[PDB]
Order: sequence, then C-alpha cells, then structure tokens
Amino acid sequence: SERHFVYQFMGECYFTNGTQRIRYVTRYIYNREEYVRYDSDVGEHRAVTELGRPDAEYWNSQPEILERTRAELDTVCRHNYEGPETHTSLRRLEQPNVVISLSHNTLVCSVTDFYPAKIKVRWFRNGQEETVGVSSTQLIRNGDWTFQVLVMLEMTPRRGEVYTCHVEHPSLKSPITVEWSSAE
Amino acid sequence: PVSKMRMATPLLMQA
Amino acid sequence: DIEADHVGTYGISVYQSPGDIGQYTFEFDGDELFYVDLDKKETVWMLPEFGQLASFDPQGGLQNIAVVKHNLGVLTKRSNSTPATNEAPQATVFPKSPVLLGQPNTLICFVDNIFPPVINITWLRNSKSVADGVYETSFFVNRDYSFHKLSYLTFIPSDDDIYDCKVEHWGLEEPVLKHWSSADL
Ligand SMILES: *[C@@H]1O[C@H](CO)[C@@H](O)[C@H](O)[C@H]1NC(C)=O
Ligand SMILES: *[C@@H]1O[C@H](CO)[C@@H](O)[C@H](O)[C@H]1NC(C)=O
Repeated sequence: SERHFVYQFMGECYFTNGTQRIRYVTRYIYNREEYVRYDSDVGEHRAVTELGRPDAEYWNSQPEILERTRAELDTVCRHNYEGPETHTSLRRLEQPNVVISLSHNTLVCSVTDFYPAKIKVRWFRNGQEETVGVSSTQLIRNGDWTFQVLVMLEMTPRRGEVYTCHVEHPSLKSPITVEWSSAE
Repeated sequence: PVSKMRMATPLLMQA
Repeated sequence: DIEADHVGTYGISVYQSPGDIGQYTFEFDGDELFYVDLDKKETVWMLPEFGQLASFDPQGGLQNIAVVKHNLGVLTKRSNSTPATNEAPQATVFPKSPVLLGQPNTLICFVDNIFPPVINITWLRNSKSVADGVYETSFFVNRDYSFHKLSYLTFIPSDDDIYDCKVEHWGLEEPVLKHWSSADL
C-alpha cells in the first residue's frame, strides 16, 4: 500500500420507546464505501456492495461468529442502554440559559448550554403567542454535550410592549421566561 | 458500582 | 433513513494506512462518550462525571483496531479500488455562549467534510498560535463517511482581538483561516 485508504467499522444501536424496540446494524466501510453489513432485521450478514459478497457468506459461515453477532443486540445494545446509558446519557439534564438582546428592530433570544436536544422556544407579546416575524436557527450542537439555539423576533416596539421569550426544556420543571421592554 | 459498557465485535475477513 | 428515539454507536473503528493511524470511540445521540487512547491504552471519557458511573475495557477498543487493521490489509489487496479524493474541509467559528465583553467564554471551531480524517486545527489570537485553553474532539462520523471535528478556545471577549481557526488538510492547497472577532458586531 503506497496510497492512503480509510477503513471504518461501527455498531449502531437504534432505540425507540426505550429498549422496547431495538434495531442493530453493523457496518463495514472502506474508502468511503459501505461494503458489507449486518442488520438485525435481516438476521444475517449481507453484502451491501459487491466487494462484500465474499465476506457476507464467509461470516455467515461461522455459526458462533454469526451467532455472537446476532446476540450483540442483547450483549451490547440492550445491555449498554439498560445499564450504563440510564446512569449517564439518559439522565443528563442541563438547564438552558436564556437571554434576550436587541439586534423596526429584532429581538434575539439566546437559548444556550442545554441538554437533551429536545426543546421548544416561543415568543409572547402581551401574553399572546407571537408566531409571525419569528425565526429560529437550527439546533446547534456544541459538541460538548450541550446545544444552543437562537430565536429572533422581528417587531415594532409599541409603547406598552411586553415581549417574552418562553423556553420549555425537560431539565426545567417549570418553563423559563425572560421579558424585554422598549424601556429595558 | 460502575456499569460496564460492551462493544460490537468486528469480524475478520480471510486473507 | 432509520428513525429512532436514540442512537447508540457502540464501537467506531477508523483506521488509515500508511501510518497505522487508528481511532476508537463510542457515541450516543451524536455526542462522544469516550475515545480509547490507543497508545496509553486508556478509555478517556468526554464527560468526567460519566466516567465515574460507567466504564469500558480499553482492550475491546484495541481488539477492534486489530481486526479493522487486518480487514483493511485484506481489502487494500483484494481490490484495485482507487483512493478516495481529499475533500476540502469547511470551518465555522461561533461562541458557545452569548458574547459579553470581559466575560470568559469559549470559541468553537466546527470543521466538516473532513476526509481523510487527518488534520491540524489550530487557533490564532492576533495572528499568533494559542497553545493554552484549547481542546479538541475526536473525529465524529458523518452519513457520507467523511468526518467532522470541533476545537475549542477558552477566551475573554474583547474587540481589540481578532481570532483565527487555522485548518491544515491535504485537500486544501493552503492553510484555511476562519476569522472571528467580537468587533464584527
Ligand atoms: C411505547 O411505550 C411503552 C413502553 O413500555 C409501550 O408499552 C407502548 O406499547 C409503546 N407505545 C407506542 C407504540 O408508542
Ligand atoms: C499537520 O501539522 C504537522 C506539524 O505538526 C505537519 O508536519 C503536517 O504536514 C500537517 N498535516 C497536514 C498538512 O494536514
């Protein structure tokens, strides 16, 4: 080999409704191409690409090797999820920090450092849920187990204007609210 | 104490 | 294409040759649980508190790289496949928190479309390499089998400063420098 090649393998565990449902895929990738793979739904190794045929049959031709793989759905997925994940991942709750700052002006509500990803931010003008003139960034992954999202409200500051950024997140027993007046 | 995490095991393709 | 409540990637083995460059990690919902330092043979948890509640035998990561290295050797010889193109990485710089002058914050350099996963991401404060208060993540996998990686620079926001995320990659015919400054505002 004088040329640079990238080989990649991974074991993906898809959970839905907790462990109630568990699909398990194993993927072998070469030079950016998936060639062989094991899907729990298919029950055995399949040649994703042609270069994979030799291997799909080859591994399916080794009873325990192929029977250890089918068991990884229980050995790895179910086991990792029901144990370690429940004490770490599944219980991490970081309370989003919420602040409003100015930008015919725009109000920007910064929702930051929260976890998990699930979140709903809403703007209110005089206790009324504003929906027009609102826009949000996509969910921003900080890569350190926290996310952030910026939500803007385009508006016309009418004296007696009460604008409220409303944030609902699982880490919050009670929705957060930050208010901003033309005064402030 | 600590709950161990298990990983998938990549299979060897014959040489 | 496959939907779910959660995705647990338990075992990601990346290997490159020539160079015997390997990387082993565990991901959950797109974040890094830990990576096994292949030289120190140690499981390094991204979140220290997670490491105190769960553990992982670095051996499993070592076994994984063993197999993956073998397989590659086989494929590199069993095929006449042409080496994939060096993609040009793309970087974006943004602050972890809303910038506030003189208040400690964190500049994040998000680098995507990295391929192959070999790169130098460095920080510059006023055109000068910053060595301290810098942290880097492992190579995260992408659906298209390229990778992304983030770098973090701890800093104190000030308009007198201009920062730069400097990316060096085989697919760039010159180091790319993404600029950022609170002064842009
Ligand atoms: C998911 O919720 C519970 C999990 O125990 C399960 O009993 C129920 O059948 C599921 N409901 C659906 C289909 O969403
Ligand atoms: C990365 O930086 C090193 C110096 O530490 C240099 O030798 C190498 O060529 C760089 N790799 C590239 C171009 O990605």
